[PDB]
Amino acid sequence: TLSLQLPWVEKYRPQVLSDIVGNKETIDRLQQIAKDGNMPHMIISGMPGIGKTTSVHCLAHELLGRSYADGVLELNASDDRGIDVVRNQIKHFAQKKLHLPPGKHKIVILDEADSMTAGAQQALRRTMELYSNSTRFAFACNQSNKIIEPLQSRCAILRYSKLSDEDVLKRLLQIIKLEDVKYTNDGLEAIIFTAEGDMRQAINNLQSTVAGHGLVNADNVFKIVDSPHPLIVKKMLLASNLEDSIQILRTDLWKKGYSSIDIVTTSFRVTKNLAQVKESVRLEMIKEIGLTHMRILEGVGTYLQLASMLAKIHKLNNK
Amino acid sequence: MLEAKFEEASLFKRIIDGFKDCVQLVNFQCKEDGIIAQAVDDSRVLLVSLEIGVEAFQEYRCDHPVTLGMDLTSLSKILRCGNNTDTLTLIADNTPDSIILLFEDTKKDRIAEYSLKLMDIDADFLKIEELQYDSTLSLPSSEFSKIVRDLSQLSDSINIMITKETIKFVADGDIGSGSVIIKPFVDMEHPETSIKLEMDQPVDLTFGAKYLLDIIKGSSLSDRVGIRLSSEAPALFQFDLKSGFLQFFLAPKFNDE
Amino acid sequence: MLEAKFEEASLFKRIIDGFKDCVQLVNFQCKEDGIIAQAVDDSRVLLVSLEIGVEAFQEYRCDHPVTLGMDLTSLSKILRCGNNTDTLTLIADNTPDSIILLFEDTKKDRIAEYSLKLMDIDADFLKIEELQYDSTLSLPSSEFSKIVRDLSQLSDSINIMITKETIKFVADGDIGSGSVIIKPFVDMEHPETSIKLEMDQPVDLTFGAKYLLDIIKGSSLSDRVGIRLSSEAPALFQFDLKSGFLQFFLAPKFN
Amino acid sequence: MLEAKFEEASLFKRIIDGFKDCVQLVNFQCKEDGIIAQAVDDSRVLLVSLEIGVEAFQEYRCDHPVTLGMDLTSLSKILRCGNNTDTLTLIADNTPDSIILLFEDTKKDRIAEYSLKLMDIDADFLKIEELQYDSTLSLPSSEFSKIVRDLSQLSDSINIMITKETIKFVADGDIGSGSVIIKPFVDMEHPETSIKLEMDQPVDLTFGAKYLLDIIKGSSLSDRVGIRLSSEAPALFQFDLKSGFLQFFLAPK
DNA sequence: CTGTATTTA
DNA sequence: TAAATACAGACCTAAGTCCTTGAATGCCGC
DNA sequence: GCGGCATTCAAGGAC
Ligand SMILES: Nc1ncnc2c1ncn2[C@@H]1O[C@H](COP(=O)(O)OP(=O)(O)O)[C@@H](O)[C@H]1O
Ligand SMILES: [Mg+2]
Repeated sequence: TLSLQLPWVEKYRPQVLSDIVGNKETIDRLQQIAKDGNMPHMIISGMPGIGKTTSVHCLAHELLGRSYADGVLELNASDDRGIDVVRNQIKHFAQKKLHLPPGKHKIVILDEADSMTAGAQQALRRTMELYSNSTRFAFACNQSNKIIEPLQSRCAILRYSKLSDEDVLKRLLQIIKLEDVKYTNDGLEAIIFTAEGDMRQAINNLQSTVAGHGLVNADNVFKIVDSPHPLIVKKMLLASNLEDSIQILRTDLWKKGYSSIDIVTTSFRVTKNLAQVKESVRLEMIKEIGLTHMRILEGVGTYLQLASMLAKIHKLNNK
Repeated sequence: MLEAKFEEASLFKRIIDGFKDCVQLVNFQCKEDGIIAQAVDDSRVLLVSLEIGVEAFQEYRCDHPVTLGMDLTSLSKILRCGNNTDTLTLIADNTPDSIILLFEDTKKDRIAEYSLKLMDIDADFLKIEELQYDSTLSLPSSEFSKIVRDLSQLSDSINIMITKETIKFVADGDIGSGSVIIKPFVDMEHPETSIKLEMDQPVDLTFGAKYLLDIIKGSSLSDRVGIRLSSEAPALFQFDLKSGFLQFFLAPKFNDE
Repeated sequence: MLEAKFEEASLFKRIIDGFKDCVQLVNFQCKEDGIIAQAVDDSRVLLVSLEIGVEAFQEYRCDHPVTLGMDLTSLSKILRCGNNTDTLTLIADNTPDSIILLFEDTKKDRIAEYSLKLMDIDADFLKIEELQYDSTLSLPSSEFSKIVRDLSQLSDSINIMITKETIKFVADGDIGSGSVIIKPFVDMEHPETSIKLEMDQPVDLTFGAKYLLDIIKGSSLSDRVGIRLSSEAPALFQFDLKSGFLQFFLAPKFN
Repeated sequence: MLEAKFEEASLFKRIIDGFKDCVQLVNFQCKEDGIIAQAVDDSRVLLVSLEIGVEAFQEYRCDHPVTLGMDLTSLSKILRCGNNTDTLTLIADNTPDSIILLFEDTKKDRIAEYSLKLMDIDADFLKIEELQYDSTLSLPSSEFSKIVRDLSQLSDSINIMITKETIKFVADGDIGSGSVIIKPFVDMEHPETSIKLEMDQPVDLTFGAKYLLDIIKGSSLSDRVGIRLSSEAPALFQFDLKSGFLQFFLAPK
């Protein structure tokens, strides 16, 4: 081997706002903003792999044309979160003179904006206030709560949601058409099912399946990509008899190499997000799983503790 | 288009060094007469004015009065690269987005072309009206710089007292105080270190020590300082050039009761 | 038993100060022909290869090949314990352990005995690079260091371009841009000022600024540095010593 | 009243710089035959005792013992006003509130005036016991400071050995070891760089590196420094220029 | 939540 | 003088590391 | 003798 080829995430990364299959309303708003100009300050939030960084990148490209090189300051906020960075480099770029078309502005992209420190986040407010007529800020984060309220006060807020199955399927079919890949409907359904609304993860799984087996079929997908781990745990707690829950814990989880701490964390998360049972039952189950987790975190993590967890949950469900 | 050629780049290097620690962003206005630059301090307490005439350049060119918004830190970084024996050429094209600094060696053919991005400085053009003062003297820059450096170690406030043709510099701090008394004298064989003073009214002002240090940091463009006092007006601290000057307008303290 | 006796004690200090920031741990290979050393940066971006022959040593005795694994952050302090007019002596027993450094004055009578505990670096360092490059230039070390430190302020990436009798350093950053252009000239009145260039094919590639600043820290050894570039090959920055040389194989950035 | 016309401001500048980072606020006792200064660090390991006689001054006048409390940092900041061509004049009155320092130049048109406000500090009694010391060495101050700064890099504990008329400074750290060995030296051509040694019993002791680094700060006072070692008494570190002298009493562990 | 400051009825 | 709503009561310490960040220390360069 | 930069460390915050 001498070299590798570009991954389908990067090779088929959209370069225009039309190629994005995300939320139609916000994408159309971004297209209209790019067509008209006067882009306002914004923060885009959502879950990983739904088209947040790509959307802002294509928006900046379409807005600035050939002036992207000298009009876009793209920094990973987690990479550069120091208050000194905002004080010196961001400030100098904001005051920098640049002759631009009468509807376009310099764009500051702050990727992973949720990781910025408090000092830089507070220092950015006056920087974005005094140079708001020639410098525009677009934050890309996963949690809006990590950004201070005054920072959110001066900008538009774009909450991206999980991609629907139809959009992911359409993008996947477009990729297969552009790559000439042998596929099966069951394989694409499995890819979507294990994607859980993350387009990047779906694309990566599809590319890995093609490179490893060649045929996108459900059997191959489940062989190379395991089924979502929380679903087995959810089936495990919701068992009617203790024997079945013990069997799932033994075979699907313990004999497959899943660590005890992972199992207890997944059970905690599933019971937190569970909706089939009542509130009191859920809180009592979380109590028992938390006690077992406390036992595991001391290094007592074995199969006996998880067996006791399931037995005590089944006692709780036994009225 | 503008193409201004200096005699030594070190001259502009010292000019930029003189007023780089007080202001940060300066509008350089270029006209057929020369270059004028006025900048207000971030605290709006010390104003910096600078004039460089057409006779301070080896070659001068201007087709229209042009404004250049420059950051002094970046300018110092660019000018630090040059040496003492290079010709410095400032070049600006139409629709100025950046300024080119050419350093040309006279003994070799090596050329160093640097680029500096301009800044948008939304500052108003004000007029520095000249009015007759009450006291105007000239004393060597080095001595004044030494007095400021010794007196700043006690307090941040400096009282200037010109009375009875005596100059009194007072620094009243937390630990003791310091007083410097100067009597003007005319020394024949070198007038360079003489003190030429004209006093009409005895003036009592008070200034900030930090601004005084920022002003004396420019004690490399001349031998003496033209120091002009006024009781209701900011004082003028001037360093004369071959064809221009560097003035500092320093607003005094509040002379309460 | 390794026993080395230098001409001047500051020459080893000047050698080690070149490696002070770009290298942490080194494996000195001691043989009958001299001391060899090869090291890789923590980021594995530059490679340092030092060779000092028996000429630099006033005395030399190496019974068998020796491997001395040592840390530079301590040897720098140990050499800083000497003087400008001292002489240095390296002592190592049959089994490599606790290298001994002896500082002796020639004007007076003084003995400075220092010890350094060795460390076992498992990775071996014996690779040698012998390949023709597209361009070979030579310029004074002070001038090259001046350009590197002057253009490092503009950005973190410095592009070197070799074209027909033209040498270009470009540095484009956020505060502006800069370009230094030189021509190869021959100075008969002083030979250590002239700049030589032999090119086979034009080159254009970019390095990081901080690694260049670390390499130019070796300018205190030789007054002239050679710079060898090739396409898809590491760049060779060579300071020639009296008995050997020191070479940095520094790797460019991906385009 | 107190009127002390110094020979040069640089002399007092260096004498004050000798113990910058040792103590902060101390009281100088000024009496007719000279000025004494006693200070103790909070670690209770070093005693700084500075005696300056009348002969060290170009003019000295005082008729009543006085105590003058002051902070070292502000005093040094005041001395920064001095240059190489001005002389110091210290004026104190019967009511200690502020010392008046006058800088006098050869040209009578440049006269400087400054004031130093006194602070009140609880003084400590004098440690002037002359207990017998086993060994006595005398070595150049610059060389000694060089050895101290060299051995402080390896370990924080410097071992001093006076043994078989050999002087050994040992610094065994985690990265390695250090050993500087010197022999007695008498010179007839430069009577300032010599290694004088008078040994009665061999002396083995260990001292802190930071303490010795603080002591060697007074190397600007003298070209050579005299060290007296005892196994049961604090070691003495002595600098002197012509008549004014300074001692550090280090209590070994 | 109670309790208080502010605005408008 | 009542509706009508905002909206304020209050801020913890040991501990573990990692991170930032101001400021002092430290050294080299000039 | 300052001037400048780099390094280190302590104070607060977060989980
Ligand atoms: N709505 C979408 N339409 C098309 N491709 C998408 C979409 N969302 C994500 N992708 C793919 O995911 C890759 C990177 O996604 P990215 O936008 O960085 O995720 P995030 O939104 O978490 O930043 C891109 O190469 C892109 O092809
Ligand atoms: Mg992203």
